[PDB]
Amino acid sequence: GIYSFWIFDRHCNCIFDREWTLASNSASGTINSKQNEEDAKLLYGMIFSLRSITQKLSKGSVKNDIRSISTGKYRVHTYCTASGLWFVLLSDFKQQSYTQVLQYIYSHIYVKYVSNNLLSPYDFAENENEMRGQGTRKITNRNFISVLESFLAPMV
Amino acid sequence: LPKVSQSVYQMLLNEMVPLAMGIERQISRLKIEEHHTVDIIRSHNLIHELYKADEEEKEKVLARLRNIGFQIGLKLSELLIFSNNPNLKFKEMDLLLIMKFICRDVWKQIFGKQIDNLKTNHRGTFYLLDYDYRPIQSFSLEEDAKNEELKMIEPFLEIPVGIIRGVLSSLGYSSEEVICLASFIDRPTDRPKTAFPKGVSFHVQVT
Amino acid sequence: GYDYDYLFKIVLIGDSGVGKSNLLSRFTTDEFNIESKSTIGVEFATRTIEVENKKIKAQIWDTAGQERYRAITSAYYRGAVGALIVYDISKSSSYENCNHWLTELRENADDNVAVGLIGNKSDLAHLRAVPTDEAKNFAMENQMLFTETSALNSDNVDKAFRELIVAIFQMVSKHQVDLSGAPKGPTISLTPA
Amino acid sequence: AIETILVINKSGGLIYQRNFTNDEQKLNSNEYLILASTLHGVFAIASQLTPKALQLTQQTNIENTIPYIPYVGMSLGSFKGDDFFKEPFTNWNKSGLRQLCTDQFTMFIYQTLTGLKFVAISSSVSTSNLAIQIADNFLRKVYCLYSDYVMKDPSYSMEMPIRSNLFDEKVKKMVENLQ
Amino acid sequence: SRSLKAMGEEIWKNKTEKINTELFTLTYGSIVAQLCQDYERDFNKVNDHLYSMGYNIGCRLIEDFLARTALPRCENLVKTSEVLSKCAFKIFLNITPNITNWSHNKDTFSLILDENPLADFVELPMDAMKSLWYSNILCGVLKGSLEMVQLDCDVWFVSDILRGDSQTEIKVKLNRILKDEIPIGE
Ligand SMILES: *C(=O)CCCCCCCCCCCCCCC
Repeated sequence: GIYSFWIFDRHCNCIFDREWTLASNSASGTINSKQNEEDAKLLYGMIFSLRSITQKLSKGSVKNDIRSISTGKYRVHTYCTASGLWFVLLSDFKQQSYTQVLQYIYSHIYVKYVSNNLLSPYDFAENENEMRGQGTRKITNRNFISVLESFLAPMV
Repeated sequence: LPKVSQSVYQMLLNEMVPLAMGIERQISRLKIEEHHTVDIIRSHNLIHELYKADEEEKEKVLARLRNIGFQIGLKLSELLIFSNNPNLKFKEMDLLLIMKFICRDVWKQIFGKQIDNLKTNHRGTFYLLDYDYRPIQSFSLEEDAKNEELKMIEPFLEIPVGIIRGVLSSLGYSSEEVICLASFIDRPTDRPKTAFPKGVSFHVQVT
Repeated sequence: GYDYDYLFKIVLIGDSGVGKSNLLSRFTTDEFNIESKSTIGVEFATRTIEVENKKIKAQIWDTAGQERYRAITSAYYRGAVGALIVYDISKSSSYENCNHWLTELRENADDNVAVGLIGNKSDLAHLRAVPTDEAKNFAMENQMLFTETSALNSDNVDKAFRELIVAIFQMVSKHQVDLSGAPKGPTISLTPA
Repeated sequence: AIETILVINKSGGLIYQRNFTNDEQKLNSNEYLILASTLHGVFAIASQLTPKALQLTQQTNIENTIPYIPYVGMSLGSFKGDDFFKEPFTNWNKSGLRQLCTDQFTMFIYQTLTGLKFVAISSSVSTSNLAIQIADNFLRKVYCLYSDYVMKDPSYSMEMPIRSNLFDEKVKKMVENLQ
Repeated sequence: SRSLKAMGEEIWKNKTEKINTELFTLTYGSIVAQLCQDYERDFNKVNDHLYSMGYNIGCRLIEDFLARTALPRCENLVKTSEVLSKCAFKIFLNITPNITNWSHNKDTFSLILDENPLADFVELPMDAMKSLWYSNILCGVLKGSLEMVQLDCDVWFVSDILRGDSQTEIKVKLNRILKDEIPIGE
């Protein structure tokens, strides 16, 4: 189904980490673990670099955005919003694209339990000194993690 | 009849506790409009500040927010009476009819769901019990910090108290013979569990 | 504009904070994708020069490994026919790391690679910590060209870079020759019946 | 409709950038070198981002084989027959960047065992898995053509720009057939 | 996919919960009235606090707007004007402000509110006849949203029907389209 799920923001800082394992739903879900801080910055570097390549050689008057990126083994499903908030997802092939799934996540989990969640912050880079990739203030909202795990439990 | 999106309305309605703290601090992030600088303070910081500022500061803020709710209820009551036209009289036939009107109409118009069952001691106080309480359905802190949750949502529970107090006003009893208090003592008895764990109870007493 | 005959790969490697980014501020076409250093690990600059009446394109790869680039930084020397080791004469650590950098280049880069030594921020004589004599002596043992560069002393790195490309071109250039009264009239068949 | 084909020699750096679009010419020669080098670097990054689940257990050496299309090529040099190859062949870059999907174009990458890289950009956006097979077959077609008319060339240094006359026109014909 | 307008009525018709306009008027009027009451009726910079409110709520509301519509990022103001004229207001307040007064070099423009649901039926006092705006929250939300789309623009009120002018206008002049951020490591 899937392997890992990542959320970045406008400020080039990874906001959410969820890594999966063998197809048991109650997998080794190390959420926001420091051990994957290394293999998130280079993923963001991949996505930013290929996005720049896509925009540079683009044509028309739409400024296209990358949809998916497949390596030999896995593939990357990416959804970038105008507000600067990237939803990336590692997964085996098995099916065409996850655009509907990522859109549903953005429109019914993040928007509902983070943006409309005035207790929690938004634009997690606060008062400079971590606006440019150097910081960690990852979300730990109870509802976000619970509902997100419930939603991705069938697909794995 | 004209309509407005419920999302923006709920966002505005939640945006009273940050108002209530910010205005009080103004009486007691630098940014430019066009030529003069104005200080803007993030909304989520003000809830933290209201939690951990002072007892008298908290009381002032809660009274202010209750006044806001009172104004909302007072203005809304006249339009509801004009439109739906309940079978109430001015001062008091029985309080049960008044509270039934509130439950059936005011919460239908403000929130998207009719308020749930209500107790009745038949002489004194009335308890209005609401399950899952729409305007805080997406309010959380942390997996472990659960006790902080209840204590730091408490200011948000004043606007419906103000609404009930205002609706009681302009309908006979004024705001001297009526005392109302909200609390989280409610349980999710047997309904399906929602995001927020705790219910809401409105203990309203009149004489 | 695909007129350049040869494409040489050069790597601009040095210690972090030495000032490589300012070092390659001159020999550039200051356009195109800026930054991208932290994304993949390299930023790209190009130069065009004619040597022996033959256009040459030189591509400069200013790699750096901060915390994430262990294997990729090694792979980025896959076919580099040139290297431009950089150190600052302010702190002896940058000069000390030159042997380690040269070890990586000669272990992984292209065989018989032409590699040089650049001394940046030489205008600041206040905090000098590495003498020219020691740097030159270290260059002698390892078959390298050596120079010192500064903002006030500019136009020296350009000449050193051109000279390095000339040294490369005298090594990876196969000799060639300029390959540049036909019958006219109606013919008659002569094939046998 | 493969609108652009470019190839990266062995270590980054561009050596052939013939494109077959009607008239765009938006990118100069200089930027395409940056594009190719960035592609090589992103390939290197993608190699070292396998999930932990697949690193220790692959069990997938049956899907690497590419089924062959009958006449994807056209309608020769050292080769002979109606096509360059009839049999099915195997994938080499099982741990590298393989395509890039975009709503306006799709990039395919085919890496030789030696290190030669062949990149094809197509305007067409197929179930997003058959198109991999089509692209791999076409790119091995182009690689065979390159091995014919670029490797058997006395006046061509290794891993340098491909300034030849037969190779480019024959790949132009080949891409013209495929549409 | 489709025109901005068609997207607007399509989303408004059957992809949104709704609430009565009069309740919205009552709530916002109560907010402004309490602000007037507790701030000693010093109308000079009650407007600043309403602007701060608008900024704060719009910073969250842009997330909902983009999650629903899922538009691309807006580059030039000719397209941004189309967007926030024919879909952004339509989703939330169910109105279609008109666009006129295109400044030179397409730098600025104005939103004309043919109907203002925030101020449906209000009568300001003589004290506030030329001091208060009463719809400052709207321009606050406009810029609070536009900041999150990576473009800075000063927005203010030129006129209002409540004060007695012919029409309500909102000039939305730009300052600079700030660039996206890139990581740095030294
Ligand atoms: C490019 O994507 C530009 C997007 C348009 C800006 C978003 C505007 C959303 C806010 C509109 C105002 C809603 C009413 C608020 C009053 C309470």
